[PDB]
Amino acid sequence: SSFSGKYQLQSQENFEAFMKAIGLPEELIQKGKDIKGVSEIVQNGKHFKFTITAGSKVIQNEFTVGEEAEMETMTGEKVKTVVQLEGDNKLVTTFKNIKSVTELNGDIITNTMTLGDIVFKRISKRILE
Amino acid sequence: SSFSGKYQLQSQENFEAFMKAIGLPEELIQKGKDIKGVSEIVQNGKHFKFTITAGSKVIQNEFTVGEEAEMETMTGEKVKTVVQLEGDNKLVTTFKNIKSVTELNGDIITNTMTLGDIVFKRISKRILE
Ligand SMILES: CCCCCCCCCCCCCCCC(=O)O
Ligand SMILES: CCCCCCCCCCCCCCCC(=O)O
Repeated sequence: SSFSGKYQLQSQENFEAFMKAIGLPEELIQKGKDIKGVSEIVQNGKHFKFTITAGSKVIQNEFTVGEEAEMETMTGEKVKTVVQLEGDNKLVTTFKNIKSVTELNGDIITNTMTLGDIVFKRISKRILE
Repeated sequence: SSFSGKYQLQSQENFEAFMKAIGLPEELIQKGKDIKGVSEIVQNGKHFKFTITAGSKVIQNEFTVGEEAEMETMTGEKVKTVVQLEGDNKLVTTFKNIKSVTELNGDIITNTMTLGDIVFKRISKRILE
């Protein structure tokens, strides 16, 4: 129903392989690969505000689903894309050669980003406030 | 008694002036100044683990009070210093020309970092799980 919450990273797969594939320096990969931080989502209807802890970087993006928005990626590149809401619990987008799916089930968010034959998956759990 | 917990930044004063004085790139100052993230402390006796969201960076430091420690600063430089306990609820350290005081008051943490005539102050609040 609502994505709003603070989510602590529980586990992830292929962080290093994904970050190497998009061109992140090995120095940043090693610094960030073991960080299990907190991301925050605020949802207001179709409007989303994301404060994402991704490795050693914090990225803050804002978008209305269905509208073109400029979003900052891991590389610092700002891409223009459209994020769609599928059902009430799935955010779907594609930028460059990456497909990203953000799925909420109960208190668990599963983020799956596919780049070629690399599937980068993050599992995070809502902090019960 | 215990600093352990997750803390969300509530307010801060003089971020830009402090970050300019320590030489952070202007582009990182502008993107980080409005981020209100979550920092995590894990305390075991005199041993501390910090995962700090500071602007658009995540910094992870460990140390034991009273023992010389190597700590990463906001600029990425590693400094060697000793963190002291003043009372039971204040952590105090000096490095370079900066004095840092971290004070716990119930669910509120206040971090005060003095550099010459600039006082950079962060107030955060415990996330109640
Ligand atoms: C498409 C813009 C974001 C770019 C950053 C990519 C790094 C992974 C992003 C996943 C965050 C999705 C929100 C769920 C919580 C989390 O996994 O932190
Ligand atoms: C002593 C250098 C540590 C890294 C420098 C980053 C500047 C901000 C440090 C403040 C963090 C103190 C912990 C309280 C929680 C918080 O304010 O995020």
